Amino acid sequence: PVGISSMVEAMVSRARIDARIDFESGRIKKEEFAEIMKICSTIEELRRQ
Amino acid sequence: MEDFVRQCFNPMIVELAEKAMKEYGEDPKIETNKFAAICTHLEVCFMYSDFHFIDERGESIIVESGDPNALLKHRFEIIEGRDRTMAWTVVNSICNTTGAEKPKFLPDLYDYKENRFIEIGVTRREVHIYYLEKANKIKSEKTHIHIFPFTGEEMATKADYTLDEESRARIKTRLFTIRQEMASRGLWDSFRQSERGEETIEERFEITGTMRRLADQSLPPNFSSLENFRAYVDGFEPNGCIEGKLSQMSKEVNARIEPFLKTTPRPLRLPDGPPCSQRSKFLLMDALKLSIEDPSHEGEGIPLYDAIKCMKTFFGWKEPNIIKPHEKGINPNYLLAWKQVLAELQDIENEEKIPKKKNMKKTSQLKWALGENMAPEKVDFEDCKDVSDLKQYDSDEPEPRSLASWIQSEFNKACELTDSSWIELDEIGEDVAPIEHIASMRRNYFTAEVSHCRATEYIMKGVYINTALLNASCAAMDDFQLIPMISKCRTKEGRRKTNLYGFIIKGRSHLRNDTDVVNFVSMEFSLTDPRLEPHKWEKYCVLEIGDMLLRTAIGQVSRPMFLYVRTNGTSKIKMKWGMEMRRCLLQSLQQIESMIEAESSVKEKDMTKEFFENKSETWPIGESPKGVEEGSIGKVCRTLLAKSVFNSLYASPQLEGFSAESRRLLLIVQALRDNLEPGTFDLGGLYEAIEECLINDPWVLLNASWFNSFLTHALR
Amino acid sequence: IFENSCLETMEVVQQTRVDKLTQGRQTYDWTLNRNQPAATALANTIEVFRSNDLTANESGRLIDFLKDVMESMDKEEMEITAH
Amino acid sequence: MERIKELRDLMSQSRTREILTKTTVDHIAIIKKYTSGRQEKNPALRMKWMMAMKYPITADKRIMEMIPERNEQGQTLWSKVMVSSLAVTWWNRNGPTTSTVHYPKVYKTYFEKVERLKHGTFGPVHFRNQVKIRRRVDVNPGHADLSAKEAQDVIMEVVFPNEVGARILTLTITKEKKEELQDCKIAPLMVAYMLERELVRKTRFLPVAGGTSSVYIEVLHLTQGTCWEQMYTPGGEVRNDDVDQSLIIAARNIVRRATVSTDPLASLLEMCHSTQIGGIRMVDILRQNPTEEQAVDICKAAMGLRISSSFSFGGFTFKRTSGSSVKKEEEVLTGNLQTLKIRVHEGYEEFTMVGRRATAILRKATRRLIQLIVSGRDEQSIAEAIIVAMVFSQEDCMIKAVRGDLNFVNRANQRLNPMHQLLRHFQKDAKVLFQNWGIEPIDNVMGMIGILPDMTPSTEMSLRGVRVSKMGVDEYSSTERVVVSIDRFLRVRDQRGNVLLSPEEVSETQGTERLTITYSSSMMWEINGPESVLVNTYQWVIRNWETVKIQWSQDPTMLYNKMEFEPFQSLIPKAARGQYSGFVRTLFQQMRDVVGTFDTVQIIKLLPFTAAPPEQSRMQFSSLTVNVRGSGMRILVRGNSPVFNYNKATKRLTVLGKDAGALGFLILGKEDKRYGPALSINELSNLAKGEKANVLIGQGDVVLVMKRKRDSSILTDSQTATKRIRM
Amino acid sequence: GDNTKWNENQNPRMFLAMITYITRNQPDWFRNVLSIAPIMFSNKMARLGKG
Repeated sequence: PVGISSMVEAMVSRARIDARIDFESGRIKKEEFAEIMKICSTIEELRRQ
Repeated sequence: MEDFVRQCFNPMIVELAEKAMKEYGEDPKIETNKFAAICTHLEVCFMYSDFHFIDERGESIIVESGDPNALLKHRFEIIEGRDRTMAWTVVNSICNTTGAEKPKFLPDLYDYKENRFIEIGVTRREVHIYYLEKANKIKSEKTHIHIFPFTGEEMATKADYTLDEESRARIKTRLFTIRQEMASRGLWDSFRQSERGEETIEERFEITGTMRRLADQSLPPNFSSLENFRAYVDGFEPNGCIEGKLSQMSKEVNARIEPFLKTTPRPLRLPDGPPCSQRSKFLLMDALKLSIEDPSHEGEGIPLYDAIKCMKTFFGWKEPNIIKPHEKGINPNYLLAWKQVLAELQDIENEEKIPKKKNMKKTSQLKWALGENMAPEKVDFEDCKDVSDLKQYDSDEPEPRSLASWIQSEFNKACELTDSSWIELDEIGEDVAPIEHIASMRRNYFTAEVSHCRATEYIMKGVYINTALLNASCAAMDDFQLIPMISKCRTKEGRRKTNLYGFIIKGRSHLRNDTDVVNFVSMEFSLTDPRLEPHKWEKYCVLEIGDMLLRTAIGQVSRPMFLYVRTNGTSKIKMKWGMEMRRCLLQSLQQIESMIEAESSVKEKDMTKEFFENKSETWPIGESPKGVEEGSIGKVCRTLLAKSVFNSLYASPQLEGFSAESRRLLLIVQALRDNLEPGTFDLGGLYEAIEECLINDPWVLLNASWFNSFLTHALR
Repeated sequence: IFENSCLETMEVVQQTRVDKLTQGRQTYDWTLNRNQPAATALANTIEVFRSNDLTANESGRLIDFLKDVMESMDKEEMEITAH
Repeated sequence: MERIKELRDLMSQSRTREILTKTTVDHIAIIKKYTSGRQEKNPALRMKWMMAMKYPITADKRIMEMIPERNEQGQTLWSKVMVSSLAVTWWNRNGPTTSTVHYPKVYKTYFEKVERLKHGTFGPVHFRNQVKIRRRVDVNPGHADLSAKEAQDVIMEVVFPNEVGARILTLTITKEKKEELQDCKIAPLMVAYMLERELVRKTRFLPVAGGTSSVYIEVLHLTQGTCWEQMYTPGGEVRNDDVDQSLIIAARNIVRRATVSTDPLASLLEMCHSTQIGGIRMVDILRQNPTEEQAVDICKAAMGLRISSSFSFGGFTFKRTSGSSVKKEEEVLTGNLQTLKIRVHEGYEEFTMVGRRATAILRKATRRLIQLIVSGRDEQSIAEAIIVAMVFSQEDCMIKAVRGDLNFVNRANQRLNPMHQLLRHFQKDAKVLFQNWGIEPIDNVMGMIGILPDMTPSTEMSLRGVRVSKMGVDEYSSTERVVVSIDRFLRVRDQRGNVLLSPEEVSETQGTERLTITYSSSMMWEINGPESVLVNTYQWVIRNWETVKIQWSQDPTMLYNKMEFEPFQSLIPKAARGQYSGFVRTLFQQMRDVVGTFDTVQIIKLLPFTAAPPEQSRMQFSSLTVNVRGSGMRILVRGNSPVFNYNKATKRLTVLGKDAGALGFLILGKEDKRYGPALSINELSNLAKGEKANVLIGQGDVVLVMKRKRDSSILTDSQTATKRIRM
Repeated sequence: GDNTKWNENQNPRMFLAMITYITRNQPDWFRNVLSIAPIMFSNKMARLGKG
């Protein structure tokens, strides 16, 4: 692979785009989506320290 | 980096890098990071300059194509792409024309619309630190600073990004793609160099204390510090001290060539003393089969209950009569173990269920036979202090076991043919014209000439015994098990026949590692009386076990049956060398196939079928009556097979050493036979190494007598 | 011709990361004072270096691992964690 | 949520948070190689034991609704996810039959070999002590000769478009692959792996016994042996043995043409930047194709690429094996009373020369030749090799063998250095040297026979130092990549001032194109068809018509004097030329006078005739003539003509049937929450009228993106630098 | 021929010397890096292990 950014800065963004794409036209429940994104924000708040 | 740099850039920037490096003589071959940084800076300035003109009014515009149609002012004057003094001249000219105070530091571009000094910086580190460093170095003057990293960020002064967005974004994009390209090639080496402000340094690898202290201590005994050593090696005199060193060295230190004539080779010496016993893991010829002709379809034919019928097929099991003891030790434990074997063989149907394997009881006689109870104290030395019998283990080197005459007879009987097939050589696809037909008529003829060989039976025997032993040692990890010495074959009429050679009792199999030793006891049937040649069976104890029928042209003879028993050890690797003993076939075929090519290399039509198909072709293989005995092909084929077989099963390091030292002498003798006047260096030393690799292995000793008689019959 | 060989060697020392330390036979780890596989000794060494400030190997280039080795020889006390 | 919870509970332990923070994506390959590496416990024995045991297989849980627990005979093959082997064979017989049998479109790399064996007619096995030829050949057959990186980028695009690399430049292989297997995905990772196996080149060094292509190599184990060989013709051909030939011929003819140019270097550079080969630019092919040949090596050197340190001479490529070189200029007398100063190499040297049809080894002291061991195919090949060898001997023995004056010049009538002069003099006739060389008696050892001046093998006598080898001399393609310094005259001096490559050993038998190639830079069309010259001239006019639009207005004399018409001017007859020039120029003047009443189509129709020096002769014209391949064709001046036919509504210009003309994104900075949330690489709705978007790149970060307005070409904008620099 | 007990005779300092001469007038840190292994072998300890 080819990339400078940290592991988390790539994985979190990829997960958010994935949730977006398989929610909008894909198949996922909005509550599962909201929990996914809250967990992602928890990851972000943990990686900031 | 360098080759990639020449890949992803124009040659004009290459020449500019040449000129800018010649300004200080900066050799590109070293400052490769500086090479990349300078080419980067130049192309950055260029793509900042392209398509930037100033309209007639007080503003600047862009163009799609390149042409000076009454418009030439580039809105920006390039500074870096020119020589040192000429660039300073241009800077002075434009400063005096515009009245702007020149800065002492050399810029890279000049603005016309804003009339400001823009200098560009490309680095790897955080852009904030680079901007602050340039500001702390260049301050108090109106000089616009613009820094571009490889990541694509952008930092100007007072949010005055002195351009449109897109024309600059193409520059950021080029930077990012260049970064990706150097990353895919793994050329991020320039990361730690631009982390200095000074963007040219390479990886400094100093040698400080605790390391240099050994380096200056690492020099030959005429120097003090390794820096003086490096200077002394760099400035060196290839003057030719070699001639003087030769003139100083003694004339005795020399490789005085000693000749090798056909009267020099002396026959090898041989050990003298006790006759060679047998350490073979299992029996070669003396063991007897239990012919059943039972086609059980081999539905994973259970090896124990395929053996109970072998036992059911014999009558005349006399009282166990001890004949030949171990010559030292409590022997009755062997026959007690044997009767216990029979008991557990008859105590099965009473446990309400047939067990697929019978775990022998932890019996005291058998515990002694396996030495499980035979264990010393595991005591730390700090406790057993000042002990009377605390002397070391003996660990004595073995005694030279002299040669006996039986190993040659066993080898002779090993090469003979039988009435069973012993092989399932798997099928092969259709054979095409050129070689596949030739490969066939080689391999199939060799098969049919060695298929029914007794050495095949030996190989399969080792295979099955060691296979069952390991496959149980995995699952019998805590308790004793019984090991049937099973072989298989096919009748001359073509019916799957199962043979049984004996029984083996396994000790504990707590096998954590591969060299872990496991003791085992072997009891093999025979019709060969130990009372004939006693010294052969030093490790064996024999039991007169009964009488069997032996049919002849006139009735039966009723010869006695004997049971040979020994104790030995093995391990996991010891077994797997033996589960793959079929290799001895390939080694045979190829060391046949080699001769099919080398000696037939000199022919337009290779001598392959004429190797076979001509019985008039004879091979000297024997000399019993003081005369060379010639034989046919298949005898030689099975002979080489048996050679690799015995070498595999009797594998001993003395054989390895002897083979190594015999290759040399044989090659020299073969050269002399061709009359190519060879010589030696230390003939007595070679004999010394040979005698040093000859102690007790009977297979080695038979090879040695073979070699000596060969040199005597080598017409030398 | 030695300088040509040295140029190929410089190219190597420029691109070579730490991975080429793993493709090989058994090694010796002093952390347990015994022969162990490659990645075992490498990971234990990296983690005991991270136990202290010596962390240049995080760049990934093997030469930085060598600088870490040198600085390790430069330090007097080296706390060995046991597990 | 299926995936992230492992990351979270992994971020729970701090010693894992640290590593997930510090190490970056560029380093993931350096970290996946951190494994215990102990479960290598005799895979044979563990496999056998696990096969004895029931249920060694791990399936998914979805077998319940696909296969049963009890087979057709009540056999147990499940657990409670483990599965025994028999389930495979049962499913192998009767299950969901599928028409995915279209498989042989991703595995074509194998079925190509299968088909090669199908009609792969054989031959007899003539056993012989086969000699190993130390050659270097490719391993993959029929892969269009593509490098690893430029192929794996296309791979990554076709298999994982939502994470493509940052290479976005705007080869239809992308379209063909995305179309033929769009929804018929098979096994992603295996698909990409096997495509990398199919397309990526790899070429290395092997001893062969006559096998040229890759197809003769994948069947090497059938052909080659210890003392045997089997001729086997797979009945086919690949690209890697006949794609590079077209570039070879094109660069050879380009060098053949560049000599007459004033500065051959610049004309060659413009040619190489413009010329297209197989739809791919020649410059990239030179940067990526590892073919070694004088023309190709020189074209690569013009772009500063490393090549082998060769003393190429006599059509033979040389390699430094041992020994040093010293200048030692020296005087020489000819056989016709002529003095010549020549560079007699001092010191000892030992070389191995490789040729087109032969090879040889040589040892050389100061004007001394020793141990010349040659091996070739034809009598003519060994003749040429021995000739160039004796030329290189520099002994006075060959000095005596000079007959006649020495005047051999370039195709531009340019004096060649003496070595090449001697070579070209002897190449046609050199029989006189052997009779005056000296003979020595040999011993017929090691299958090395002698050769006589009458080109006849002999047993016990030969030339001094000569040896005739059997079935080829040991080649060695040494790997060196050294810089060079080419001059303005297409001469090659790497570092020592030694003449390496020169356009005197470049030509052989006629060139026969396999790949369709197209030149577009400079004249370079006197070789291509005359119709090609017409259509190329008009197409070039249409191409750069934008600049002619005003370059025809101001300083039109220079535009008329554009030397790109010089090939076109030699086609129109040399008689009525200046009259045509004057007529067309006064017609353009009339159009300039009565503005507005002028048609652009007729302007293009009548422009390219201006290159002549006009002669204001008192007559006009309505028809113009061109001599092509003997026959003369006409073009009118109003409306369409058989050559100039411009359709009214089509707006495409036609010239002799042939059609002729008609009349990614960027990074803005890091992620900023202004322009919404992140996106994947799919803009079917976003490519409306120029949007702004933040998007993940590859496996990296979020980058901003705007549209483009410029084109970012490789054209003379880089050369425009030489007008702002060195002004 | 062969060279009996060859491997036990090669002194690391001779390797240091040949490496240094190979690095004639080469950059300093390069000489420093390729000189590590022979210097480490100049003071090297042999482990016994168990006994």
